[PDB]
Amino acid sequence: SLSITTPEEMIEKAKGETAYLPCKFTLSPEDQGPLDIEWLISPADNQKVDQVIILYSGDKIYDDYYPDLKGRVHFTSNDLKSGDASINVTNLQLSDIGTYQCKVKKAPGVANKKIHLVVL
Amino acid sequence: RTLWTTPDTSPNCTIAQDKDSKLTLVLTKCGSQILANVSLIVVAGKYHIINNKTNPKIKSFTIKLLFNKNGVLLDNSNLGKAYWNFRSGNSNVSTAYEKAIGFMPNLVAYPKPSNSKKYARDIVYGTIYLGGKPDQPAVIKTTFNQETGCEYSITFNFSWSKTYENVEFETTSFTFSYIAQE
Ligand SMILES: CC(=O)N[C@H]1[C@H]([C@H](O)[C@H](O)CO)O[C@@](O)(C(=O)O)C[C@@H]1O
Ligand SMILES: [Ca+2]
Repeated sequence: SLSITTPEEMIEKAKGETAYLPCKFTLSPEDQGPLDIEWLISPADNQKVDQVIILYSGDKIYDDYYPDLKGRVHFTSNDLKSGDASINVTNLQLSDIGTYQCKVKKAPGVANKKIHLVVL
Repeated sequence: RTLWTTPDTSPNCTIAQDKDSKLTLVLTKCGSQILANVSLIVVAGKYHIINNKTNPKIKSFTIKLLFNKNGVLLDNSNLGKAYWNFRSGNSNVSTAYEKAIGFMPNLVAYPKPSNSKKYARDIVYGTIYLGGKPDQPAVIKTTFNQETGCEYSITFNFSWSKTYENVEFETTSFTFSYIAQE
């Protein structure tokens, strides 16, 4: 079935640097639907629901979401549809620490990955 | 000379959580080729016990070794620095090395990603066996100089196709070589 490499991952990077958050996926032959990528963050406030970061949908990028990351998050691949939904986060702050989720869908295929990001 | 993790490392690798694995890696310099020997024991966390009946989508994970211009291992590598060093007996020399460019994967042989796709020759594939059982293959895919945020890199990807049920992820050993930077 549809799967993502290293579906739970811990990443550490230093303050001011750029984090590379990998989301490399493998499709199955049955996955003939439209490709849909969603990244989310779990806020440090545990009483707040997850927030959308960035989307790839209908071959377009939508990034007008989580304000703390606005302008700092981008898809890294020049060919995302070939299996690379990775993003980077520029100028890391200590407040960027948290759990990030990549959701890859191509109906009926679905997979998700969680990254625990630590900033030192 | 030999640059290594030692042959019986304490947990030295962080994949899903801190110190969840033991990567054994021995690099021995034979002039312009490095002779390499590798294995993995996962000791805790997501990848420790594989159960694809309960977790059908856990099929692949990656360990990255990132090096600076001096061949020094970077902090954000999955492999930890403390016991990655030149050998002394069955352990390491006491002081951290400052230079190991002669052990780095050659950048002309294996260039970083660019407008050019990396050729397949920048990869070596091997099959290892979980728990030493012949019916429990997994693939180790090793790529040279794939990664960003470093001068050099060695990436180890571990993957499998079979539906493993309660199989501990600890592998047989695999030997390969690569072209040295100098
Ligand atoms: C060491 C080795 O070569 N193992 C191979 C085995 C053995 O030949 C048989 O299990 C023994 O009967 O066969 C496979 O098809 C398997 O079981 O997945 C492929 C695997 O690579
Ligand atoms: Ca939470």
